[PDB]
Amino acid sequence: DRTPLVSVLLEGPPHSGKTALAAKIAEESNFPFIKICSPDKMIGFSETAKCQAMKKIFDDAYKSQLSCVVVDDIERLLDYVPIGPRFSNLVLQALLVLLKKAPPQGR
Amino acid sequence: DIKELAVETKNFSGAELEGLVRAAQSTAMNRHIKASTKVEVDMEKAESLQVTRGDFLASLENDIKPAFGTNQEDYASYIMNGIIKWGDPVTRVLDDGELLVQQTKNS
Ligand SMILES: Nc1ncnc2c1ncn2[C@@H]1O[C@H](COP(=O)(O)OP(=O)(O)OP(=O)(O)O)[C@@H](O)[C@H]1O
Repeated sequence: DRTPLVSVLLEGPPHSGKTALAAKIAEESNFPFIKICSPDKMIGFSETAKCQAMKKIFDDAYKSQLSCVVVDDIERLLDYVPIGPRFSNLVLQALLVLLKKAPPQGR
Repeated sequence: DIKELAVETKNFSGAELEGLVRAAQSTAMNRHIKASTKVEVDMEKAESLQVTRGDFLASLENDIKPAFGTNQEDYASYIMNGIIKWGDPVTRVLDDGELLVQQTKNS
């Protein structure tokens, strides 16, 4: 109860099995509300659209008692590429802000 | 106590102030009329109906909320686990803040 919010990062080299392990660990929680976002379902969108989608996904979690959410392939959410480097700052700030907001009381 | 209630209520329109009273009356009334399978008053034996401050507090907490907005939520959400005293720097900072408040108060 002291810590209504908890975070965690899974890390490893490519082709390790991160996505599947995340999905399995999420499934074995038996929580009421579970959701699995991914770049695959917003491909070709603009930044504003991605921010809107992330907003809508997180908003739902605030309307339950206890919930778990998955964010896979973060490096794709924001369009990273070695040359440059070049990326989207807006989505990065959205993520950074969202990761330190606790949900409503008793959730 | 009327003065205490007036102090508690701020940014309240007259309609809100009187709706608060109506809600308090409503809860006191419900106290002595209860039935689920059927409907039945308390045998008309609640002729000593008295309204306590607790009714008003419960209403003010759950029934009537000002439209202009408040600041309780931010206070409760920001100071979560309170403030403890682990070292002098806390006292020093609090004192300095009080000094600056006095400065701006009387400059
Ligand atoms: N013990 C295991 N650990 C990991 N993956 C496993 C295991 N057993 C079976 N698999 C299979 O390995 C594959 C995992 O590949 P997956 O794409 O999830 O990994 P990834 O490292 O997250 O990939 P990507 O780099 O493409 O994001 C799936 O087919 C899963 O069924």
